[PDB]
Amino acid sequence: RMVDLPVIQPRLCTHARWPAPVYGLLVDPSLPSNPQWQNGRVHVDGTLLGTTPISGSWVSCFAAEAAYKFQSGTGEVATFTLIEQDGSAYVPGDRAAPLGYPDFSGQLEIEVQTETTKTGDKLKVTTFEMILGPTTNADQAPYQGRVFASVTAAASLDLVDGRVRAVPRSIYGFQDTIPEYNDGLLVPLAPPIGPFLPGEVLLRFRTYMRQIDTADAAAEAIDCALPQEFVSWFASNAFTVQSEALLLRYRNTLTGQLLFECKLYNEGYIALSYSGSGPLTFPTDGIFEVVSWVPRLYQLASVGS
Amino acid sequence: RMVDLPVIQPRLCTHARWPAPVYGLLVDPSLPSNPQWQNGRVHVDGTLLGTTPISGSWVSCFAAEAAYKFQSGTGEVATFTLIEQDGSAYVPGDRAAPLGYPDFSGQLEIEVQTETTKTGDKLKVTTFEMILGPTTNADQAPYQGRVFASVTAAASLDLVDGRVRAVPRSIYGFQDTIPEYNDGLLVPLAPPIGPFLPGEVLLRFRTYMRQIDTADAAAEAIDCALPQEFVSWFASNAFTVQSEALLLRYRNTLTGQLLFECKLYNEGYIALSYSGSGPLTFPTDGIFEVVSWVPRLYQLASVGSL
Amino acid sequence: QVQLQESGGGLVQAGGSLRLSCAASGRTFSLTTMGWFRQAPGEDRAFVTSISRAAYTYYADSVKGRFTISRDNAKNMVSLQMNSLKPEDTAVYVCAGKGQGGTWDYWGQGTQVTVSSHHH
Amino acid sequence: QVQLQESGGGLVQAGGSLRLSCAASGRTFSLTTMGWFRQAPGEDRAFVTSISRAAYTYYADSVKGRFTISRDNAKNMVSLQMNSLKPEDTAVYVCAGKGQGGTWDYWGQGTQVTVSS
Repeated sequence: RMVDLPVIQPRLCTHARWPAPVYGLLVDPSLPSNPQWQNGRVHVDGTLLGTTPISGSWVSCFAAEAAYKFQSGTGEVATFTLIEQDGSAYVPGDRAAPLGYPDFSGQLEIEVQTETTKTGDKLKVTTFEMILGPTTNADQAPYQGRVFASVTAAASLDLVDGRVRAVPRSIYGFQDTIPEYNDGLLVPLAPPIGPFLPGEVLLRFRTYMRQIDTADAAAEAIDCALPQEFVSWFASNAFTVQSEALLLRYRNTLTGQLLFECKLYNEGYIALSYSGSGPLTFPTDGIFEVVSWVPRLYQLASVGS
Repeated sequence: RMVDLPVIQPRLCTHARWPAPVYGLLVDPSLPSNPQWQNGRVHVDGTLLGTTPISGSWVSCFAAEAAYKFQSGTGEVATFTLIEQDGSAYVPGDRAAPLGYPDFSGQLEIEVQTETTKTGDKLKVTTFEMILGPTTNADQAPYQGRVFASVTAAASLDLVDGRVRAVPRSIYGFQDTIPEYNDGLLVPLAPPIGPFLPGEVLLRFRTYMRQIDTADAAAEAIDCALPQEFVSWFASNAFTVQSEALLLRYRNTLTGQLLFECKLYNEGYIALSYSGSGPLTFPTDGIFEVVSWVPRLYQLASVGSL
Repeated sequence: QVQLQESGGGLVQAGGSLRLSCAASGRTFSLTTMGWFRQAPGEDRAFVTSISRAAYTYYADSVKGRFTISRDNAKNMVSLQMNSLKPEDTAVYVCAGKGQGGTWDYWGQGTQVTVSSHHH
Repeated sequence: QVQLQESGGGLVQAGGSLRLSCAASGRTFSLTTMGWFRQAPGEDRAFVTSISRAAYTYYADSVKGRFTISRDNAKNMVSLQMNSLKPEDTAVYVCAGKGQGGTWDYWGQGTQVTVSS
C-alpha cells in the first residue's frame, strides 16, 4: 500500500528522546545540523534505528540487576548490569545500548524502583545521580551492559540487590551529544542525521526537560526527528520503499492552508528548505499529509513561498 | 483494507490506564466482568472512546491553572481549573473529563510542575494527594473542569502555581471503579465493556502501580483492554467494520504455538472462552494475528482445547 | 483538510422547531465524531450534542428529549432536529468534528438560531 | 515463528575463506534485521554482524575488514563472506533475526566453523 502517516497533530504526540509530550515544532539553523541522536530514529521500511524502542515508556529509561556498595565520602554506589526493559537478556550488538537508553549527556537524576512482577511485591524507591559522560573520569559502558550511579549518604541506606527499573527525573549540565557508551572505545551508532540538500535543515519536534542547579530548576529544550507515534507507526507497518524520500505537506487541520512542504527521507528525518539565520517556529496544531515518493534531489519550495 | 494488527508483542507495549510498560497478559473470571474504564478505550472504526488520549504520555495526567484556598470542612487545598494537556481549552462535552484524566478511585499522589513553554522557564514542583472517589465535594468535578488536592510535600515555602502539569506518582486505597466526575450528577461515559457470550471473559493487559501504606510500598495491578500502541493503531487507521467481531489468534513468537483464539469486538475489547475460577496468565512474548470477521455469536474454542 | 458547511437556522417563536444540517468535505477519513456546539455573544462555545461513526450519541442535559442528532456516514452529514425550542436555546450553532486524536479540530461557519417570545 | 536455516560451515586453513548463508521462512513479515552471532565452548555468545532491510551493515571490531555480509530481500536470505580466517574465528555461527520491536527474537540452528593452524 502507498505510505501514509497518522493524521495526528504534533501537540498531541509523545516525544521520542525524553518521556514527555511534544510541545514545539521548529527549524533552527544555529543548532548542530547533523545530530547523532540514537532514540527517535526509524526507517520508513519499519526498522527501528539506533537504540529506538517501540514504547514511549522505554525512552531514556533502563532496567538492570542492581548491586549496591557503600563508599566512604561518596555514599551508595550502584553497579547496574543492564537487561532489556522487557526483562530479556541484553547482548552487545548493532546498537550502542539497551533499547531506550539515554542518548544525551549530563548528570541524570534517576528514580530506581524494585521490579514489579505481581500484586504485593514489596517496592523500594531510591533516587541516584548518573553521570552519562563523556567525562575524563567516566567509565560508563552501557554497550557492554554495565553502568554506575551514586547517591550521597552519611551511612548505608540498607538497599537490597535485585532487578530494578530506572526512570529519568531531571538533568544537570545537559549537553545534546551522545553519552559514554563503551568506556571511551568505539561503539555501533545510528549515523548522524542527514545528509541534507543545499538549503535543507532538520525539522525538530521539541519537548522540555527539568534541568536543575543548586537551588533552581528551569526548562531545557530537547529535540527529536520524529514523534514516538511516527516511530511506532513505521515499525508497525511494512511499507514498500519506492524512492528515496516522501514529499509531505504540513497543513492547518481546519482550512487545509499549506504551512510548508518537506521531505521525509527514508532514514527517518524531515527536511525543510529554509535559509534564515534565526529559529522559525511552527504551529503544533497542523497535520502532515504524504503527497508522493520523490528522489533525494527533489528541490523543496522555501518556507514562506 | 482488511483490519490488521501490529505484530508487536505485549511486553514491548505501553499501558493505556497507568503510564508504565505492559508487564502482564491474563484472564481472571473472579474479577468484575464489565469494567467501565474510560482510558484505553477505542472503537475498531478509529474512534477514541471515553477520555482515551492518543498519547501514552497523557494517561492518568492532567493540566490546569493552580491556585490555593481554605476549603470548608477540609482545610488548605489547591484548586485546579483543568485545561487539555496540549494547553487547549477544556470544554465539558461528550466524555467525563479532559483526555487522559484518571478513571479509577483511591488517593492519588500527583507531582505538579510549572508548565514548560521555552528554555529558561523557571519551574516549581509540589506534591499533592488528590481524592478520586465517591466524593460529594462541589470543588471535585473534573467534568465541569475543577478538582482539588491537599499539599503533601514541598521543596520550599514557594509552592507551584499558575499553569501546571500533574503526573501520577503513587496510589493509596486503590479501587478500580470510576471516580466521581460530575459531583453526583449524570456524566457522559463510555459504556461498560461487554457484552460477552456465556463462557467469554475479558483479556487484560496488566501493569503495576506503586501503592503506599504509611511505611511500606507494594505493587498493585491495574488492567486495560488494549495496550496504548493498539489504541493509537486503531485511531490512526479508518478501518471498514464488516461485522460484529474479529477472530484473532495469539501465538508464541519463537515457536508459533497457538496460545489462544479470541474475539476483538468492534467496541475495542477482547474475549477468550475460559471457565476456570481464578487467574490464567499468558506469555507477554506472543503476537496477535487477525483471522477473519465473525458474528457476535461465533463460539470460540476454550483455552487449551486440542 | 476538513470543511464543515451548515444549513438551516433562523428565527422561530418559543415552542417551535428548526432543523439544522451539516456536510463535511475534504479529507474526511480524518473526521471521526461530528456534533454541534452553540455560542452566545461574549461567551465560549458550549457542547450541545455529538454522534460517532458507530452512531453513538451524547446530549447536553439542557436539550435531552427535545433535540435529536442523526448521521449519514456515506455523505459525512449530520442533522439536528430541535423541538420545543426555548428562549435560552438562542445562540449561534456551530457544526463541529473530532479528528483522529479525539480532539475537536473542525468548525463550521455557525448559523444563528433565535427563539423569540412575545409578551401578549 | 521464523525458521532461520544456516548453510555452509566446515573446516578451513588459517588465512583461508569460507561463505555461510542463512534463509528465513515462516512469519517473515515480522522479521526486520538479519545477522550472525557466534559462540565457542566456555565463552558467551557474541555479535558478529547484521544487515537491515535497507542493506545497512554493522560488524564487531574483531571481524571488520575480514567478513562481509550481504542480503537478498526477495529470498529473505543473507550471505556471510569470511576472508582471512584466524584460529580464534572457530565457533558455532548462528543466524539471528530481529522482530518489529527491535529485539533479537529469532535463532537459527547454528553451523560449526573450524579454522586449523
